[PDB]
Amino acid sequence: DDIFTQCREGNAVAVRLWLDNTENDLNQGDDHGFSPLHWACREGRSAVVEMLIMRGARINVMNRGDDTPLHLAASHGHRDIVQKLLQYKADINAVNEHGNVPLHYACFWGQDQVAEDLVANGALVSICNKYGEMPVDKAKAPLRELLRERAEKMGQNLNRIPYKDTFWKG
Amino acid sequence: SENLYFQGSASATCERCKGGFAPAEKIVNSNGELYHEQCFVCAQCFQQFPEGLFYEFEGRKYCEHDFQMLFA
Ligand SMILES: [Zn+2]
Ligand SMILES: [Zn+2]
Repeated sequence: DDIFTQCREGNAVAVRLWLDNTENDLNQGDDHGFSPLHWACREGRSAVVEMLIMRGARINVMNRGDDTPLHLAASHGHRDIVQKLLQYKADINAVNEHGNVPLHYACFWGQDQVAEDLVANGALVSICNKYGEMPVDKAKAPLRELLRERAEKMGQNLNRIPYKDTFWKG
Repeated sequence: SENLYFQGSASATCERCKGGFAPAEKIVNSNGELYHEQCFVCAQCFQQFPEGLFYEFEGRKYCEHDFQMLFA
């Protein structure tokens, strides 16, 4: 019945009472680094997501696989939560241990409206993960083509961008 | 799991993405479920499972590495 379970389940009164004790650390991750905010986002618990954000939860926290809350909301198709996270300055191109961004997961799982919203907010379609796969190329064809069209008309360049980060080339 | 070359029902769909198959398409049968090759992959890294070994969490399939990182 810890805070992580309450967030997964969307037990708003319990979460609110837990947060009322300022000795509790609302950013602290569980055994695999999932914060309260990660769980509420993953499971679609909109009211709890909002409560966490407005009480000061850090938006770009990372779990043990370097997923952010936005990766999880996108992956699980929670459209309103995606929008709330972006409003509160979530990094739309955040990068997990595999080089995947939130759009990779929205595409892979056919969360079409989330994927479209992400591109409408500027999410890059051409950025390869660590294994050379661009996010839109995880989608089925109708979505895949549509997102490239939407991105072009929003002024993106479609040139493939091989993966790089500060540690990639020693 | 086993690789097959599809010649089945028009109604047949991939267990993961719900899309259909082409005649002669190389697919995967895992425990009676059919998958596209690009769909019988880890939900976290999108790669093939080493030695075909996967671990489920809430109806998604993960490789050992990602299962151990996130859910074990
Ligand atoms: Zn499929
Ligand atoms: Zn994996």
